[PDB]
Amino acid sequence: QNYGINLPITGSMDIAYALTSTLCLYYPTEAATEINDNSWKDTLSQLFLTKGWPTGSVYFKEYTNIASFSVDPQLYCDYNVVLMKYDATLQLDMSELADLILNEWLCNPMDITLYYYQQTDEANKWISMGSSCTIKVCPLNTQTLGIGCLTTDATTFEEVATAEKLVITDVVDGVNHKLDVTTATCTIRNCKKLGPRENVAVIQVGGSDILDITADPTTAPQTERMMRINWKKWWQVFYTVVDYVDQIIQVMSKRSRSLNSAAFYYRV
Amino acid sequence: QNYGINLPITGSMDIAYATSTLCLYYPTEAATEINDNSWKDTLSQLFLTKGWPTGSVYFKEYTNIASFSVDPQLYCDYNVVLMKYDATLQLDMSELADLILNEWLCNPMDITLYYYQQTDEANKWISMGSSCTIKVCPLNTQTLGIGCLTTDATTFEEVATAEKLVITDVVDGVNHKLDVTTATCTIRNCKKLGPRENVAVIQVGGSDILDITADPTTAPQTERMMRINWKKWWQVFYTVVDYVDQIIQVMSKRSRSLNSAAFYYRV
Amino acid sequence: MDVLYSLSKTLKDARDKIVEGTLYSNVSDLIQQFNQMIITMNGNEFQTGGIGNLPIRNWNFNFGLLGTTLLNLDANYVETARNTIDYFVDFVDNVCMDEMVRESQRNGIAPQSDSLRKLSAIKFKRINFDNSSEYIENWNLQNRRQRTGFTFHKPNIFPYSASFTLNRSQPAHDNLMGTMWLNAGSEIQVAGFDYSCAINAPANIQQFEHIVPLRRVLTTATITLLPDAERFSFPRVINSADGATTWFFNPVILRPNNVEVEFLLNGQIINTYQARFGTIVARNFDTIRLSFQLMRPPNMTPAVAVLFPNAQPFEHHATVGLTLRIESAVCESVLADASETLLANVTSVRQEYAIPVGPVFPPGMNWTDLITNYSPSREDNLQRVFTVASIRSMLIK
Amino acid sequence: NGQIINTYQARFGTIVARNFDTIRLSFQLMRPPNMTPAVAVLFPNAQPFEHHATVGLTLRIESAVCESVLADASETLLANVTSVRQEYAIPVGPVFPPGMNWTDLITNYSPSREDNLQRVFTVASIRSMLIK
Amino acid sequence: MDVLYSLSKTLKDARDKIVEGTLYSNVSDLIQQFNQMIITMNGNEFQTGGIGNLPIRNWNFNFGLLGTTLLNLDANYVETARNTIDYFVDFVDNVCMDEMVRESQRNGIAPQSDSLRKLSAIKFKRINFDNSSEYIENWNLQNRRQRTGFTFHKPNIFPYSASFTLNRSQPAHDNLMGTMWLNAGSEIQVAGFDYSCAINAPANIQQFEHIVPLRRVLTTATITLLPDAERFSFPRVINSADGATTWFFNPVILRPNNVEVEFLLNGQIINTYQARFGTIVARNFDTIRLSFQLMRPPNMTPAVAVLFPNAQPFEHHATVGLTLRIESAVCESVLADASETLLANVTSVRQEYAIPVGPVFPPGMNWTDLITNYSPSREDNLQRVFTVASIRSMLIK
Amino acid sequence: DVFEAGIDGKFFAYKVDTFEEIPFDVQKFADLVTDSPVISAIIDFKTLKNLNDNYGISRQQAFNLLRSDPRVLREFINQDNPIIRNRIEQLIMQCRL
Amino acid sequence: DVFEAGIDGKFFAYKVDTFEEIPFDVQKFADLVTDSPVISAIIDFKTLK
Ligand SMILES: [Ca+2]
Ligand SMILES: [Ca+2]
Ligand SMILES: [Ca+2]
Ligand SMILES: [Ca+2]
Ligand SMILES: [Ca+2]
Ligand SMILES: [Ca+2]
Ligand SMILES: [Zn+2]
Repeated sequence: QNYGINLPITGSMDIAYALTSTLCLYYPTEAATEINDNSWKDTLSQLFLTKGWPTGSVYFKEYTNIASFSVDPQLYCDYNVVLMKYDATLQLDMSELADLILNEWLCNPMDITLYYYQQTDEANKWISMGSSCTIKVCPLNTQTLGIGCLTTDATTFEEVATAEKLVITDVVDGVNHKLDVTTATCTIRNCKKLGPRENVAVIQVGGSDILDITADPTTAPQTERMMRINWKKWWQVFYTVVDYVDQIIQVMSKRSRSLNSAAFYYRV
Repeated sequence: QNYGINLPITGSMDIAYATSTLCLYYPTEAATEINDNSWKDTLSQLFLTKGWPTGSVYFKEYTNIASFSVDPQLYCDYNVVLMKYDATLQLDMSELADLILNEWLCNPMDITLYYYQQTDEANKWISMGSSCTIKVCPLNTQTLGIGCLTTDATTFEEVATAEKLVITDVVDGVNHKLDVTTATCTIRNCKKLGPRENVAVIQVGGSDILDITADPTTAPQTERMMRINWKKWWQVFYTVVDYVDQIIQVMSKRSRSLNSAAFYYRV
Repeated sequence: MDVLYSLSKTLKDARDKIVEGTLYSNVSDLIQQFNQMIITMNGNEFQTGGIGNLPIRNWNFNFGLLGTTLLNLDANYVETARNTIDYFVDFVDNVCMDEMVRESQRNGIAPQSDSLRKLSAIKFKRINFDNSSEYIENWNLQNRRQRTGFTFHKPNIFPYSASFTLNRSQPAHDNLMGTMWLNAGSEIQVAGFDYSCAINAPANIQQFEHIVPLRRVLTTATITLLPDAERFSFPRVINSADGATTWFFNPVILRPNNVEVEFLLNGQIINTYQARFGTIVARNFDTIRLSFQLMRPPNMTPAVAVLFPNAQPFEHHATVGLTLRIESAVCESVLADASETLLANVTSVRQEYAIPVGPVFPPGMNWTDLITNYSPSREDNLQRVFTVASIRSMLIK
Repeated sequence: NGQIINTYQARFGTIVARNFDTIRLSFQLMRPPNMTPAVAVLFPNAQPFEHHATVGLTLRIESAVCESVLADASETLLANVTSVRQEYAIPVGPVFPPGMNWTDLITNYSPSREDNLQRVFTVASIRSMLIK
Repeated sequence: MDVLYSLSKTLKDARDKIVEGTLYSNVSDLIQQFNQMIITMNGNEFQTGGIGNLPIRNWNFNFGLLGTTLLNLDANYVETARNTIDYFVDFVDNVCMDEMVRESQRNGIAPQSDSLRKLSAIKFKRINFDNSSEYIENWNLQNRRQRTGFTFHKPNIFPYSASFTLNRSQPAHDNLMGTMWLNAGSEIQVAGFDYSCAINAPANIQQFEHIVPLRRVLTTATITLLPDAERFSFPRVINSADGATTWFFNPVILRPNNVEVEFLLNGQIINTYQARFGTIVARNFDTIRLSFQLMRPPNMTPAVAVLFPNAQPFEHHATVGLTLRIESAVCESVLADASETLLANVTSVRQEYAIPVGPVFPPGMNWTDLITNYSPSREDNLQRVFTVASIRSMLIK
Repeated sequence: DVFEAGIDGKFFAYKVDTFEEIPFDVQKFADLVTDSPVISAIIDFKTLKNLNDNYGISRQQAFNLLRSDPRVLREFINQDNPIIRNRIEQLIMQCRL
Repeated sequence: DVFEAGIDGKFFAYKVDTFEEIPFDVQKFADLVTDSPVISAIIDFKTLK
């Protein structure tokens, strides 16, 4: 009832204190194509009901590729589990997608044709999404003159992305930059990493554990919600998910931002 | 965990105590009349005097109120929307103002299968899209239409036709079947939570015509709903820049939401 | 202390009874007391003062006894008696001030001034007379560890505190529920306010509570309880809890329903009054608990329906109040009240002579601080100084 | 006598004034530097002021000591003197105002009025010793 | 009470001093006291017990005096004395138990058993002898209205509390800042923890406070202050504030920065110690305020730096603690300490005889509840029962 | 004798030992001001009077306060004297701009 | 009382009249150095004694 303030919470260390949610499972079209059964979503729904999820509470979302899914991955669901297929040549794409869907980002607009931009903190990145992002940056010295680049001529700019569906650019903090994003197809925002997003978990179905969701090169944390499995059959993958849904949910948690106590703290 | 919302705050009645972003939504008419390539740069410089550092003021352009009402987005900490009065669009202005100024919590509404009813006065049906055509047939306790055959939609009572944004209010506690044109429209079951101090509306021209409450016995004029007489868009922009202090003082940025959507979606 | 009181009482009875023309049968016993006082005090040297700006003064007693051969007092007898009484009264005044300006963490009730320490010897017990006044009576009772009692008119039992507690609020402070209160002296004014007028509350009833713990146990108190807090019924602009901003309060008063005033002692409900206003009695308590509810009127005329909407904009804020005044009470400890001037006298002496701040009392005898932290040492010192102040007031007008 | 004897700064509740003849209260209205929207709507920059800011003080003399006789809440000597004069229809004299009007008496508490008032108060107390 | 103490003291002295072969000059005064006690007690009738399972007993005294004419006592004298001593000791034992098992909400300091009420009479004042034990002398001093003091080794002044407060918190409990504490008996262990190690705090310093108020003022206290809270330095799984879930605490201990310990009386700083550990002295206080900072190490070797990243994943949580032990103290009111057995005696008697719970003490004489709600009536009853317990323990072992 | 006067037209005359007012001679004030170096009454007469009444400051402390000694002023500030702290806060807030 | 301290690390406390060493107290020393005027010990305590 006292929203927007931070009142200390006091609790006891020597006292004993002796379903309604909704789950969304994101998978690639390859899974459905291999399963090759029309009623497979209904079958999984019945098995989830056996596990304790009332029918109609498990949604099955299909994305064609990691690259396509990276374009605005809207996950509105009490719990979200994303089965992403490992590809050896898409390690950075997988890491970017995992970071975007596993952390909370507060993003402001960027009109690169009016303003130069600098990142003020280690948690401030430039997240750009769209059909084709081609980010080309020119750092500027204190005279607003390009360093190693020409402010007037874009072809001298230094390119940090090429036709990327999703990219998280991190430039040297505290220095102004002039950007040449291809805004005709891709939109770029100045984002700040508030913290982890408890709603979402990602299961890498394939190769080794390569995700790192920290720009800092000295750390590659492997949180609870970043899981990894080996596979040869999508039916086996889905059976594993259904059977261990309880463990997955326990590893995850309800989204802190959407809790009705986060009112005036960047949600509700 | 809960920020201690359940605990109280005790304050005294005597003890003396004594980079935000600003979005400006404007119609294309304003840009056309201004007819300058660098007017955004000029206004940025002028805002710098009022104290908003360069890079903090953003300018969003929308072709019309109708188009801007199709899933409007609130980008900055303080969102000021300049709405051009048109005597033939009063309800559209009211609906857009309600949607942006008030917080909403919306749930999905699959209409091809389920009957729906409004629960309390705080519940509405908000539909947005290129063309939202809504026909409602109320049902009695026996699940038979009242003045409309359930099977035939031509007997349904139309509520909106080719509208970009509709806030439908039907009689509470009675089921309805809706023949909403879902091809170009998305309809959601929403509840109004409270005011959104993040956004303010400035109406240029007109005669103070905005009802942001479904209740007919109340047409509140909050402090964030403002009106100015206008004849030059340069004059309007200079007014906004010169008085940004008052507008911000009347607004509050704690209502900034994580996403730019005008409503909170829950599945 | 008893000897000092006896000196003061003898001098007062002399200044009032020994008047020209009065029969000697009216003053025979008093003159015997006066002569014994003179005999006991003769040949003793006293020193008073030396602290702050209180001057050091020396007192020597070599006086003759009042005569006893007259059947009626004449001008000369009264003149000689007055000449002796003036010096004795000056000595008593200086002893009382010297005692009042002093404190001690340990043995607060023990005499602190050199003069009073000397008077505490056994040779001076011969002059004791009658201890009739309220304060000396309670002094003797507490010395023997009996039940003391002081009767106060509007006891100053509540420290000044004007505050508010919010139970529902937001950054914009445009929809608030909570309570505001002033506790001052013997009066509690508490107003619970709800901006939504319990539109969404369960049963359209919003509960408010206010707990005022007293620092001492009052007994046999007459209390006036009125159904409205006039102090919180006008528009206000109030600092926010943290102080960053200010919020607006625009009260509109409704009657408080389910008013329950509970007087408790050690957490046990001793008295309870429901929907009762006017003069009530609390026989023994140390906590007051006021419970009152704001109930949304089930039926509203148009001018009230306009006032109380269901949408958020809440121009007028429902408010329900209570006022509670302690007209008179009895306390085992000593308190400042509206009818006695003892605290005023002690503070006046300290301020007049610029007594340095001591280790027991707060600076300037601040009653807010005294009552807020009324420790046993402070109670002992305060009772001693109040008793000395009453003794002084017996003589000094 | 125009000289400061006691001064209290920003202190409320019970205070003590040892010896005084004039009270000077000073207080300031400070415009809040920060205001929520509801507060800011009240105080505009321009003439049409609807709500008017005010700041108050209430000073009550609980008890005091005076070398001159005064009417007070606890004693009934003023009531006795006024009652006797009213009952027996005493013509207005040259000292006291009509009807023993206390407002006039204390607005112009001249020394002759003080002498006569002390005399009548003493006699009234003597009378009340006997007559109920 | 003085008479009861004199009875027990006389009986103990008779047990210790009346031994075979001792010179009668060694016990002449004792035998005079014993004969005086016998004379005073002769012809009086007493009743004890009747509450709980304590049997109803009747006592009559028709004893003969003791010889006073031998040079050295012999076996006959010792046996003749012991026969009377056994009966008197049994009477004192039962009277003491009857007094212990009882309580009164009003005037708890006065005798409660009928036997002690009878001994309160003037006729029994001839039995006074000596008042030299700590508890009896404090009793007499209190009655005389002088300063009292009980010296305690490890006084149980802190009600048992074990709890935490979270200043920063989330539902996931992944990034927490706050404090945890155990206040038990005569020790305070406090630990402020921050999961981010003040990465984003102003000046990379997080401030922690812990205030422990006492129910009674302690004087001349010797205290040990040490810079680590050993109780909060290991991995823990605690349960949330409302009990919904559980959160993890994996502490890594840093030195506490800017350690300030303030001992306050009436809200004013009486003692204050800065960055000083070991033995300290608090002369007079009723509140302990501990302030300490977690300061992020400005310089870190790689092994240290790897612990504290700047992103959310925090596997080690920086904790800084203090431990404060009150070794000895002096208090005006009775308490339970580690050296005395009075609380044990009272509780043991009540439990053995199954006394129904009364109107004053908590069930089972629970010391935590008693010291939590240490009220005036509770203090009076507790002092009375402790004095009687000491009197009884003089004789029973 | 201490003669104090302010821009706001309030003038006082008191004694160094006991801060008790005396008649204010404007001529004598002018004569002393012309030559003797004036002291900025950081702790004004009202503040000094309140402090002496409610705290009974020492003779040395009163001397230093009248001379406006930073040592005594800061000693009181650190000692948390509400009167001195209120006066200093008043000055800081009056330093608006 | 005189409190003297040097950059090298030598600190002394003594009395003005007779230069008798007293135990140093670095809380009083800090207070005195921050408030009171500081004297440059041209003639240090060693040479003074
Ligand atoms: Ca990518
Ligand atoms: Ca280049
Ligand atoms: Ca960067
Ligand atoms: Ca129809
Ligand atoms: Ca519309
Ligand atoms: Ca409706
Ligand atoms: Zn031990």
